[PDB]
Amino acid sequence: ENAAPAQAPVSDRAWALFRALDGKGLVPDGYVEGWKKTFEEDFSPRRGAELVARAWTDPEFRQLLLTDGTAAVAQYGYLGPQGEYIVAVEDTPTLKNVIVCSLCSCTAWPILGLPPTWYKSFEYRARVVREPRKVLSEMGTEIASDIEIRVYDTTAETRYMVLPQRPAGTEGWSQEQLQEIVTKDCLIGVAIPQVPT
Amino acid sequence: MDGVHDLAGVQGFGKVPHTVNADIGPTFHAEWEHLPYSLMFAGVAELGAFSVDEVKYVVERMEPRHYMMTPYYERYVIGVATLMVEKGILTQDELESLAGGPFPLSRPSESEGRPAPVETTTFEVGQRVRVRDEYVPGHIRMPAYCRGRVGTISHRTTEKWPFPDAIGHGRNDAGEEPTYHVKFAAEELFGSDTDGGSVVVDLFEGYLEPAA
Ligand SMILES: [Cl-]
Ligand SMILES: [Fe+3]
Ligand SMILES: [Mg+2]
Repeated sequence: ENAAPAQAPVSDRAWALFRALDGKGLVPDGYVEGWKKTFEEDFSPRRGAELVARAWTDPEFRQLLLTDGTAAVAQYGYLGPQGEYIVAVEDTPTLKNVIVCSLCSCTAWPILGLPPTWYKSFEYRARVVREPRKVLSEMGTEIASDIEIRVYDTTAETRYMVLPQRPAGTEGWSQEQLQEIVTKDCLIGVAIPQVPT
Repeated sequence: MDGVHDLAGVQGFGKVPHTVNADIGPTFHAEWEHLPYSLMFAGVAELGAFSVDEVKYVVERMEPRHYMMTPYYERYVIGVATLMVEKGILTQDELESLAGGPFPLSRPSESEGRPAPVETTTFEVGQRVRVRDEYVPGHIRMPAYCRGRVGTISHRTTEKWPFPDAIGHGRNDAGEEPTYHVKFAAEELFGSDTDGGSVVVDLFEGYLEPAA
């Protein structure tokens, strides 16, 4: 009762799927290796951090990113699969934004990177929509009971990034300095950018 | 589909396995894990054998206990394999032969899907909308926590896309619709049993109606 079906090792099953398709000439040469490279090297939260640091230092770009994210992202050349229609959402002193895909894992891949394991967990997918304050708290981010939390559930084609607030103690930093404190978690919305002492 | 994958709001789960900026390891934690996505893209863009929506649905169609014990990337191996067999590109026998053992797939679909609704409305920012009180046994991009609930339009997309409840079944009548960022108050969705403020769901036009 309730017991798992017998299965071959997952690596064996994944390689079998590959070999069945590849042996029929259905997979171009280099095709999966190409995608692995794109996933590991091109799609990256460093891009989203670049965008944030630009927005922080260039009021005109910040405005473009917030009204037409897709256009803003296109200027850097960072549109791509699972990131063709982009909306950036702006934290303020009374609003903290957080992104999930409750139904699966949907994420703005090209500018956030592929989602990490935790984001795809049943725990995140179930809980953040109903108790985001507690979830963030458990993750190490306190949001005062005053600040509205707004969860974006990624249920269609819009692909989101959070524009976090710029923290105090960064005045006059270079775009490279600011990029360095905008992490993947800041773009997802679970972390606030941290300035060292 | 009111499947176990529709997790938002379920209670009983423990801690999310992360604290901020902790090490998440490499993009792929095992040497096969780039395969499900890469092979999905071969299916969608090279073979033309299915849509992305069909991938989402075939993962929804995993036997529920099977879904619940299966790591994420494995679900998409199983899903893509299932679609290859369903569309007549591969057989289960050849998959199990190559794998050296059992390769159970997602369950067959119990719905043929539905077309893009004929009657819909173009909503404006600031307008009040209710999520249609409808039950769809096939693919739908509406998590159940919002069914029947009221919110306000924050955004109408400037592009349009095939209606998932059609294209996710490989139908020829998916049409195209914009989607809407619909903002719900937390208390609209979960009563007093929430600590949040608002939730924004990105909802296809054909899931919405004007709010009384
Ligand atoms: Cl309507
Ligand atoms: Fe998803
Ligand atoms: Mg349900």
